[PDB]
Amino acid sequence: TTIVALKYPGGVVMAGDRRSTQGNMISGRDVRKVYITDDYTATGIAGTAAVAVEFARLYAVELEHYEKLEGVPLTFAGKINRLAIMVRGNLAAAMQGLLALPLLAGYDIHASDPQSAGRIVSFDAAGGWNIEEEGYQAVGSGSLFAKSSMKKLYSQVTDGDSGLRVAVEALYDAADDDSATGGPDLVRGIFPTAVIIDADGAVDVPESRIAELARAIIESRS
Amino acid sequence: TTIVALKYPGGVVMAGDRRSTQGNMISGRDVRKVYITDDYTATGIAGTAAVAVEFARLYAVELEHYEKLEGVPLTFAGKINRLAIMVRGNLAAAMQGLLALPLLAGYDIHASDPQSAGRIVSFDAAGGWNIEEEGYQAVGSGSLFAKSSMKKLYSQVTDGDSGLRVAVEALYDAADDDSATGGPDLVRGIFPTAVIIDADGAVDVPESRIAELARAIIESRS
Amino acid sequence: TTIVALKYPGGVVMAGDRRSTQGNMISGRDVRKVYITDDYTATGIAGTAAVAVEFARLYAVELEHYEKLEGVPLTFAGKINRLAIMVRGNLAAAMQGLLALPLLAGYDIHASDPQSAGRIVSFDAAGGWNIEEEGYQAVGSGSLFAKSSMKKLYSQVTDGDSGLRVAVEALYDAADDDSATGGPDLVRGIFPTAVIIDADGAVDVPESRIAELARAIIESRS
Amino acid sequence: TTIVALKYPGGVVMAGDRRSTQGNMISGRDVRKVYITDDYTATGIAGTAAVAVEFARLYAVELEHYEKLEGVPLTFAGKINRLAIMVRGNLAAAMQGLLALPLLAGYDIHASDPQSAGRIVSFDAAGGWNIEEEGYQAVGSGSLFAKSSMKKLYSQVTDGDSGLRVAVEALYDAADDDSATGGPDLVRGIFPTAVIIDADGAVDVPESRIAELARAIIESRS
Amino acid sequence: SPEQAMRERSELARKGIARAKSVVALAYAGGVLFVAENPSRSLQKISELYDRVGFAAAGKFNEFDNLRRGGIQFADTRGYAYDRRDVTGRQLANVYAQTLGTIFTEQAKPYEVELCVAEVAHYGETKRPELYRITYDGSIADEPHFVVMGGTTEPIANALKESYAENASLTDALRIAVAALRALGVASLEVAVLDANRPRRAFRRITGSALQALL
Amino acid sequence: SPEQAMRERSELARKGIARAKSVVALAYAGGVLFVAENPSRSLQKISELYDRVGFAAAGKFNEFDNLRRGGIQFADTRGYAYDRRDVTGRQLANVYAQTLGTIFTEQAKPYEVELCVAEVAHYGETKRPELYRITYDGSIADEPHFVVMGGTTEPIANALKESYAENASLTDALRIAVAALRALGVASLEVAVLDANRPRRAFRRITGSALQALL
Amino acid sequence: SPEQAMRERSELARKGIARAKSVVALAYAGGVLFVAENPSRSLQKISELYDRVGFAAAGKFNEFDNLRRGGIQFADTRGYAYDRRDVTGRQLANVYAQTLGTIFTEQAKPYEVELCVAEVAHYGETKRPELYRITYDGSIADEPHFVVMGGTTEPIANALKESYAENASLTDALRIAVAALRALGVASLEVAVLDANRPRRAFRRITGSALQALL
Amino acid sequence: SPEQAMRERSELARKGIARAKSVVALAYAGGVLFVAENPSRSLQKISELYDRVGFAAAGKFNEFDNLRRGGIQFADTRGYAYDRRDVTGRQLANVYAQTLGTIFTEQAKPYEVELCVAEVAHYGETKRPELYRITYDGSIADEPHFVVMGGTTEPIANALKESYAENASLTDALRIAVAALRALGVASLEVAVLDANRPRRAFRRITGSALQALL
Amino acid sequence: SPEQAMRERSELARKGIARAKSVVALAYAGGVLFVAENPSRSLQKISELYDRVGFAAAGKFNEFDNLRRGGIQFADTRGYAYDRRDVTGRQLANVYAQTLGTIFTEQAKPYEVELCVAEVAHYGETKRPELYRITYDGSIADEPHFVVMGGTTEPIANALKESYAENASLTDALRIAVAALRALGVASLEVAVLDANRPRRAFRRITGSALQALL
Repeated sequence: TTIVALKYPGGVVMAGDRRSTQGNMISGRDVRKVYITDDYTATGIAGTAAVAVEFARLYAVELEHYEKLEGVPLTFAGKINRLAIMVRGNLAAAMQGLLALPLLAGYDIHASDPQSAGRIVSFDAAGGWNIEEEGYQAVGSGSLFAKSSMKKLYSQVTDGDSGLRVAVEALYDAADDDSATGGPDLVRGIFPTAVIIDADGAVDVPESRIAELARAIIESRS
Repeated sequence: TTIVALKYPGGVVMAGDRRSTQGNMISGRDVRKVYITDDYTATGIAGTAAVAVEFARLYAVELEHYEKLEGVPLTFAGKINRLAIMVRGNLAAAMQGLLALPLLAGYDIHASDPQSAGRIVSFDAAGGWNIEEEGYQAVGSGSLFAKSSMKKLYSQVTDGDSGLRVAVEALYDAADDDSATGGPDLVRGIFPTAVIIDADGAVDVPESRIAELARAIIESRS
Repeated sequence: TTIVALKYPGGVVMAGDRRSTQGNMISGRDVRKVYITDDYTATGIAGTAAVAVEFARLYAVELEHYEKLEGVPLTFAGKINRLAIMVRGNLAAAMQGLLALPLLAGYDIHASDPQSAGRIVSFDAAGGWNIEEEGYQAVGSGSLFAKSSMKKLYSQVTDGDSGLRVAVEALYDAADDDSATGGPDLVRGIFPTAVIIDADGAVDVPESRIAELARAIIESRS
Repeated sequence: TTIVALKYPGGVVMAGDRRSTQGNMISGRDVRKVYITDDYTATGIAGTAAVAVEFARLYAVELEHYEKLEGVPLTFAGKINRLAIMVRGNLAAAMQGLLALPLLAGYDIHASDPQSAGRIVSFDAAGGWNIEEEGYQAVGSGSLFAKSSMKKLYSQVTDGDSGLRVAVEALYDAADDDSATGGPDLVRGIFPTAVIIDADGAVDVPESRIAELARAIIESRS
Repeated sequence: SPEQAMRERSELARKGIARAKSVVALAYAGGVLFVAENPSRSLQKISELYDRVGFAAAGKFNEFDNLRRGGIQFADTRGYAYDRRDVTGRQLANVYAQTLGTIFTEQAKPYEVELCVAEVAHYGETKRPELYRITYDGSIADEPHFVVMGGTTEPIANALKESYAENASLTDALRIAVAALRALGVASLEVAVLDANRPRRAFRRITGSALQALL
Repeated sequence: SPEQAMRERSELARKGIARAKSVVALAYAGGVLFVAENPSRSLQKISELYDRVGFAAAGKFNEFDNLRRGGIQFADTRGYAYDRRDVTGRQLANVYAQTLGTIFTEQAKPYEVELCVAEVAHYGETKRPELYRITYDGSIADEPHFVVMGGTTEPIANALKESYAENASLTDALRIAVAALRALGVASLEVAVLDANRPRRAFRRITGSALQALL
Repeated sequence: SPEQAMRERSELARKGIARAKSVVALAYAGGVLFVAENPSRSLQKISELYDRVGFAAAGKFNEFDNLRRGGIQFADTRGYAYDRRDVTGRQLANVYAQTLGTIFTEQAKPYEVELCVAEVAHYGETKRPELYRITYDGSIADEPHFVVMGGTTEPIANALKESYAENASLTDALRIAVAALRALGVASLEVAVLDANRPRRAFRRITGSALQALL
Repeated sequence: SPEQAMRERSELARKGIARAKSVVALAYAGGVLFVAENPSRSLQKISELYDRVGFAAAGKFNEFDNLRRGGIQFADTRGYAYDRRDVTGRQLANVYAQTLGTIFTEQAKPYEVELCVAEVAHYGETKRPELYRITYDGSIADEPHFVVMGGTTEPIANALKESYAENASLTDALRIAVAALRALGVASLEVAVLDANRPRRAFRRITGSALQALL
Repeated sequence: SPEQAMRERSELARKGIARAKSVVALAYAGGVLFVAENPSRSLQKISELYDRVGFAAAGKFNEFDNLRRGGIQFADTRGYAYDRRDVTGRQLANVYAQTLGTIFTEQAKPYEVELCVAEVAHYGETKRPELYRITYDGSIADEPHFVVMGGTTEPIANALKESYAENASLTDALRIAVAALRALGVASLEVAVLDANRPRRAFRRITGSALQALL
């Protein structure tokens, strides 16, 4: 499992792989680990797949419940606080093996400069949260390789397409160095999922663009 | 224990063996492990026989209870969620020794394309569920052998009878490689049980058809 | 983590570093560990970052809640007692790894002599508190090196500027002798945070002044 | 730590050192361990500093609370019983390291003879109390040396000044043979604290008298 | 005697509802349209219950606000328990009816409120919009065309009956609703729609320049 | 006086059922036939309780709906505890009687409902269908032929008594039921059958084209 | 009859509120201005609820003091749960309306209080200040310009309406408020402001020499 | 009628207050002086609440004794929780007001007690002593000069108002208080002082030979 | 009306007290003497509470027996918690006043009892014996010389006022008490003493041949 998130001028992009394993045995080849929680937020959870799905569903329900009750969506700080509280509440179960690491990407509509409204938030094992200012973050078993690839490739990010390509390349590197991360499958045609958030909202990237990017990267490294 | 399930154009089929053992001792030769929970759903449960029967009965009761109270049956996602909830709630007892792994086969009457309305859902130990898109799944001690046999034999599936034959052959391979799975007992005349679900509902396959298929497979392998 | 605090004639100053690590891995480079709790108090929490943020937020909320309810802020002894109670209640979590050590700097507006109205309070793991009368105190992993540096440098403290310079130099020594404390990053432009409290209240020191002081210390030790 | 108490004709005197450590490291140089619980009883508690301060505060609060409610102060036996109950309630926490033994000095106004109205009460770990009839007692890590010094020096006690000198000498001996007790620090000018109780009440000895006595003892032993 | 007390309680609730602003909910080609006379800008009588379920009320604000919160809490829990598509407007209407009946029978003062729960079809699906009206005592009725709430409802009901046309457009439906409600201006009006063309969430408010131009 | 209060409460309940639609449940060759006059398409006064046990009611909707839910909860729990074949209509009738008696005696307002619990034989088994009528005060009566509920039941009961015939076919039974209830079109009619020929679940609704053709 | 009890409770609450000092909350250019007739120096009828939310009340002191403490407890808990910028005056007004209605309906004696919740914009943000008035029965209203509480409010309201000027300075607004309240001295007046130009906390009391000089 | 019940309850409480001894609390140069008509030597109507806070009462002994105990319990807990200097007489007066309002509204019989809470400045500080008066219904008032409790307080208050002198000595203030209370000997008087000159605890009783000498 | 209920509850308690035997408790040189009219030998109206604290009562037996047991339970717990010498008769009298006031206010029937608590000095200590009289409603009074309870108390009170002599011996005090109580024999009397000369437990009964000889 590996989920990367990175800012580009005017928005944020967030991508995730598709493999889920039980030990060394591959059990799922098309798992979706990036979820669009609200119109301007996307969360991705690494670790146990069941806990990831549970947290995603519960967090989306919580945000929608607050919005329906009060007639106004939470500020980004409120969403961060709710996610951090949910992470803190699972610490006892995480000690029992039901561990889940979330990574949150968003677009702050109330920010002053719209070009710098993208926000990346990372949570640690104790429930604390940190708003990353380096422009990229990653979670999962292959997070270190992905982050070290983004450190070198982040100078090339200029727009949404470049950010998506850099995210796909980072996921490819993580899969290259880690066995629990699934790389682009050219045989079955299964590719990493991605979500792009900008001023118009959050949209799922169609699989065609990701497929072309992955094929270009693969031919580049051959 | 081994329960296989596979989709064919226009429906789904679920088959299960008959042997139940404690330790190395054979205690049951005619156990029925595949249940018809609702009109368009069938559930098999692997693990302890007592827990399997209890979960099957309780799941059928829950679905019928909701249908009677609200006057409308649950959608497929609702049934999946309820089964996953019971699987999650059994984790404490599963670690104690009463493990139960369910496999759900259904026919979605609300699906857009009738030729692809069959659905196979598998649940892991943590309660997470996954909708199989490769067309087949298996649970039990001999699940790996059955899946690896269906991987080779799934190209022959074109209709209901071919799918039933493939499922019976997969069960035969699972019994051939694993001592906890019972094969076709020609001396006692006990054969695996099967359920076929299509647009007309879920129906038990009569023992004569499965007996003929098993005899043909046995003579083929001789 | 390392947080230093020292009195100067007419006020108090509190400074803290920016590094956050989990083991040997550097995970945060711009963490803020010194918070302005009230108009005349500032607390720094060392240890787990999540618990640090939680205690800071909760302590500020409690003090402001009392002020709003009763129409008058707590006396300094009251604030000390509330922080000590908070520390004592965390003993169970501290034994489980979620330790948090607070250091409180304040300005006693009810004190007779304004030139000696600065107050420094240190807490131990058992919730006991002590009002330091040596004029300086430190908490964190590098607290010993910081205290031993301030012991030699405290003769040079004569005003706010000298106190700030001594605090920055103590943080530099602590980061020099300890790998978990981050020194002034001349590459990334990240410098320790500081808060100065005097009769006019508590103010955050601008980054420019701390950067100048850190650069001067660095060129002096070259 | 060490707290000594001894009776003299017409009253009682009770002294305590100032050092507090965390292992081999000295963390406090001016701790006050002897409190005036009420107009005729003083209490000094050895062990964990936090627990000592908490028990002293709580015991004073309870005594004043009873006096305010009932319109008459407790008898000496009642105060002893309340302190013993407080000690017994701490046994579960004492087994966890929050250990504290109190020593109580008092002047019984209801006693028939004013010349022998001084009272010394010592408590054990199980809450049992004993009224000392040999005229002196000590608690703390260095209590054995203090008691063995007072056993020899007690023949010189004839009034308040002689008792104070003997108490200071006993504390000096305890600090001499034990590293957890702080001796008179002539460099920083920090000396043991004392409380004298007689018919006129309980008063704190001014630091000048204790400093003079300590200097005289040091010059005598040089 | 219980009969006299119950009649007085019903009269109290009816008088409370009568001295209140009127609400109209009418089905049109795109879904359901709620039009209420609401001078206030912050206190709102029309809200979303769930993806395709909307809520309208007439009466004392605090009471139907409490009912709205309870219905939202029920709907979210039901959606999380089974699925989002298993929540229907019929279930919410039934829960509201039972709650209002219990409140009327047991509470010290009855709720002077009247509710309407509206449901539209899912995306890419055809189904006639459903409107349920719940009164103070818990009686539940299915209105196939339009619901009128609060105040003197007879003139507005007759005006709608004469002027209503099935499968009308949004502008035509708003004109009919405003004309019946007059028997108002852009301000002091609250207009909302359950739009069956939205992918997931059908509720949408029409306020400001869009309301001014459309009307 | 306590007796004055009880008589007033009984009169309140009697008037409550009096101003309500009528339901007729009658036994025919294939089992039991429930026919009610119900304009609403979503609110259902006839429902299943268990595999061979069906339920009908007349009165205030939310009250008998609550009774329906409670009876289903009891039946499913009892069946899971022992077996599906251990649940009978007699037990449900008795528990309804106790519940209704307690509500009538203790609750602030009595339930203005009348219930009918019907049971048919199991598959491949011959047994005369059983009908139980349960009133607002908890009185339970075993009716051998037919049960009439709600409204003015005297003319409907007389018409049924003059026109009833045992072992009548489904079409003749529906004709007799509609004729007795009129003293109606496809709409504003609710028709259901406990059909003893079904393998496990006997309850089946007859609505739409099938009802239009058969009637 | 229960309606008689309800009208008697309303009359008792109205009499209690009327025999009390008057409070005026009016919006001016820098925010919101609270002026109350308070002879005492220790008891306060004007207080801060949250960073940009202020509170005023008229009536029995201990009752609205209890409500003040409850509102502060609610606001701090809500701000800790989500964030400081998620607490608004609308939520506090709704909570106050709900609790006041519950007290009026269920408590032994109705609360003889009238509350006003005022909200100003955040720092570096433009927004018209909001004023909400909550009465003893729980009725909540939005006032765009000014709120008058307690005593005979008709002359004060008429004077304010005649003399009100939007975007007035603090001194002009205070002069208008004092003139309307008179129909007093430097003492026996409680003056406070929600000042929108403050960074975080907007509440600020104007007492002593500052009040003497400005008035 | 509820209003009739409230007026009867108030009349009962007022009658209970009237048929009682009189207590005077007056501020003098050294602090606050309490003088009460108490023939009993054991039952005391003047007591200490906290280090600088004193308590006086008039009425039924058990009731204000219970209030005294509750106030002491509150003050000690509040001082332990935060600090000794955080406890002020205003907090105790507010707690007494809320408690007495709750008792008056909810209890079967109202408390026939009239309370006064007095506070003096800390050591080495200058601050005018504060006096708060709490009545049976929970009303709270700030009295700047003196408080008179119990009996017919009009002549006593008039005599105190005419004879009051600010910054009077202890002997002069005691003489004035006894002379005003006459409209008594060393016995049948309870005299206590909150003395601002004391280091920590200000309350001190003046009884026996000292009282006879001063008197 | 609260006043109506209280006056028909006070006269009920007074009538219950009046039709009861009289008890006298008077102080003499050796301590306190209790003399009561009690024909029964097993049911006793005079008892010990604590080492130097005795108890006497007049009224309904079961009620003041319950009060006696409660007082003993309080005294033993208080003595164990702090010390035996911290228990005084004043605290027991205060507890009795609290309990009796609560019973009078809240219980369905007030206790028809009249209590007296007597305290003497400790061994080797001089102090005047204290007598406290507690009435049915919780009123508590301090008596310096003698207490008369139950029956028509005017003649006994006048006789004691005329004949009481301070520091009288046991014989003189017993004779005076019996003579005043008459206005009978060795039987039908209960006599007890709180003797200040006893080391720890002061209470001592005088019955049989000893009472024959002493009287």
